[PDB]
Amino acid sequence: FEHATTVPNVPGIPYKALVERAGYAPLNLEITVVSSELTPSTNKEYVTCKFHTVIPSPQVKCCGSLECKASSKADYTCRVFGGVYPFMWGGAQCFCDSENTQLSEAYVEFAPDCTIDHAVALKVHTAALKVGLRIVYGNTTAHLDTFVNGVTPGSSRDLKVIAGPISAAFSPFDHKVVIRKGLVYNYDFPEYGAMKPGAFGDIQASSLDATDIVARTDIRLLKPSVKNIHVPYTQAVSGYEMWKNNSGRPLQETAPFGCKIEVEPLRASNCAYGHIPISIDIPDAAFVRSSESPTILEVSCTVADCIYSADFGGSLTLQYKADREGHCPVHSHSTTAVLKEATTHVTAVGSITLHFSTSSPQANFIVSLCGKKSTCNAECKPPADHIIGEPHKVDQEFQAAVSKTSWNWLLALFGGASSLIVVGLIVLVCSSMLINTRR
Amino acid sequence: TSRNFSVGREGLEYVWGNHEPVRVWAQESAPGDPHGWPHEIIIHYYHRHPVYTVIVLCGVALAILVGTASSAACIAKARRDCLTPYALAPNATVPTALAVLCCI
Repeated sequence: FEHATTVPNVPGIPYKALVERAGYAPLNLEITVVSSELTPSTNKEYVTCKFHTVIPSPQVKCCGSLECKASSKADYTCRVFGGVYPFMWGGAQCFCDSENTQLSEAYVEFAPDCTIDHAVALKVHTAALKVGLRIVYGNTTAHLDTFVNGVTPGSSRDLKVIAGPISAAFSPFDHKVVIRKGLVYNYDFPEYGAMKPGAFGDIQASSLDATDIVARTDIRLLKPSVKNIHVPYTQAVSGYEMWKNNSGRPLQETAPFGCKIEVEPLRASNCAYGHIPISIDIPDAAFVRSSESPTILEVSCTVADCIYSADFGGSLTLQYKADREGHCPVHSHSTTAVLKEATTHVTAVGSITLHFSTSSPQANFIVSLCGKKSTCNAECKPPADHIIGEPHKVDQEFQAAVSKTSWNWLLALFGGASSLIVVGLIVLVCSSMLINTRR
Repeated sequence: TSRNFSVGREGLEYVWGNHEPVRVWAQESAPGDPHGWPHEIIIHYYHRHPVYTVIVLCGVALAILVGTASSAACIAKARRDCLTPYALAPNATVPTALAVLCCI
């Protein structure tokens, strides 16, 4: 036996409904959402950290000449210089006093502490959604997890269920994402190979222990002034350090719809947006045919005071004369007023109090007990407090957001003017007819 | 010091120091009364949709006025095309019940 409903996507808020099988006693149903997840598909571009400039020991040739080769290390640089005559602690180091060339080298590596301080660059794609539900029907409970796509069947062996699709597409992730020690940022980094000095991504590699590293750090070599021995150089600042000074705040403090951002793997947890349709198939043994339930004989709805707030601010009491003993359920029928109980215990003559919540300035709904209907009506005062710590349970539509007193005013004044013109017009056709009578 | 923030029907979340997050939601406690006189119906709904009331409450209170202006106009229409044809009998007499409106 099938049944289809819509469910709002907000955790920790039950949604109630009643399935009316033609042949048996009605059946209660409650659907709560316990946890949701949103997980995209990713792939890695490179890793980045601070660099370490290594400068080897220079080589000198006394009175010959040298020239430079080419190698594969990261940002290699080389230069040759003229007649120098250099000095160490023991004294002068060559024997021809000019024509004394000297060679200089430089390149970059990874600092030894980068195994804890690094970043990863990622590209992201379409997202998926996956939920965990709690379902009560009759006198049994069940848990399960499904994919909200539209086709994939659900879970365990007793209850068929299929969800999807979602009524809104939303992802908090942009097309390019950075990750550092558990914080997630929305950045736009250069590609693999488009290095430029002084910005993020001036040194790049595919892993922390690889052997092929590329870089561009704008290093240039100068000529020695004082004659002891050394090699001078100048360089730009590391883009990693400059980015850490202007990072901004992470994504754990900007995501809309109030989401939780967690890594390993990348996911957004417990968001609240849009509506979800659900079809469900119920086993046949859980229906109990009508000849066993109680049968009631009269009912009347008396309503006590009420408030329209975000918590349970009302009351009512019914009056029944049953025929047997049983446990038939109750239910509200209007989409602006929700109940709190599910079933009751019944006897010959008695009463029962139930609690509800509402979002309309007057209560005008119908209540069904054991299958029998009754109407309730009164007026509802506006709330006292200003701020509370709960979420609202029902939405708010334009129709029943205006009182009935206001409707009496707006109607009679409006239609009063229109009713004045129709009598103002029939007199004319009368007049003409009288003028036609005048001829 | 002290700082001021505004909340709506969806909510707000604030974090202070090394503590845990805290969440708050808003309600519908505006002055007036939706059951008293028309005098105090307006102050209620106006506050509730304030930036909308410059569309939504001033909208509906306005269309009220145009209806009663356009209506009382087109009733004078009927007086024109019916009073004038009456007196189109010069040197004659009519029922007084209508002979009282032809003079004005």
